[PDB]
Order: sequence, then C-alpha cells, then structure tokens
Amino acid sequence: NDYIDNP
Repeated sequence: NDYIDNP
C-alpha cells in the first residue's frame, strides 16, 4: 500500500 512521507 502507498504511504507518502511528509504532509
């Protein structure tokens, strides 16, 4: 699953 690193 795709986890993005920092908002």
